Amino acid sequence: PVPCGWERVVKQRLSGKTAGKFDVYFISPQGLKFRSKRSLANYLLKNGETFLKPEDFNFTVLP
DNA sequence: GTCACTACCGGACA
DNA sequence: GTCCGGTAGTGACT
Repeated sequence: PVPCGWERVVKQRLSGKTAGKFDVYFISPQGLKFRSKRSLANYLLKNGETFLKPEDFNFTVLP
């Protein structure tokens, strides 16, 4: 599927020599756009890790 | 070498 | 944000 919080966009070319071809790109949770597997792989090298802390979870109900 | 194809990314657009 | 084209790379080959 699509990794959590990420978005996948699919498009099809409609004119010119490349009509009918498809373009795919991804949007990260922070809104960074990747048009290629190469630029995304490069980004993932150092940025693919995600961490969690207790403070990220709310166990309380307000008034 | 040519052909067919896939992938990346430049850059036009006002 | 919208959109296509030019180039590089790969691999099979009458």
